[PDB]
Amino acid sequence: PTKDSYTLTEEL
Amino acid sequence: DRKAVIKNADMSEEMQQDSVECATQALEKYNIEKDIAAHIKKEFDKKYNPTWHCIVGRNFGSYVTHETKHFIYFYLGQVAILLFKSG
Ligand SMILES: [Cl-]
Repeated sequence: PTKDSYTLTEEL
Repeated sequence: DRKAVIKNADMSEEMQQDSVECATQALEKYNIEKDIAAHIKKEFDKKYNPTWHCIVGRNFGSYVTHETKHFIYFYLGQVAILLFKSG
């Protein structure tokens, strides 16, 4: 059973 | 002295600490991002069965599909680490 996810790094 | 900050996790609390530990040993051993990522990927394929994927760096966004309970995205110091199982 799967699921979709985002990630983003902190702004630099 | 790298501070662990978990930003988003769909993963049991034990594995989250295990993930942070294995990433800690990877940063202790390697300095290049792909090498850190390979260390975490291979150890998780072994300790938790295939198939894991790992991305290490300071500037990136992602969109991935992952088995439930097998996703973590955390900072170890200034380095960001995305670890997850798909397949
Ligand atoms: Cl994020």
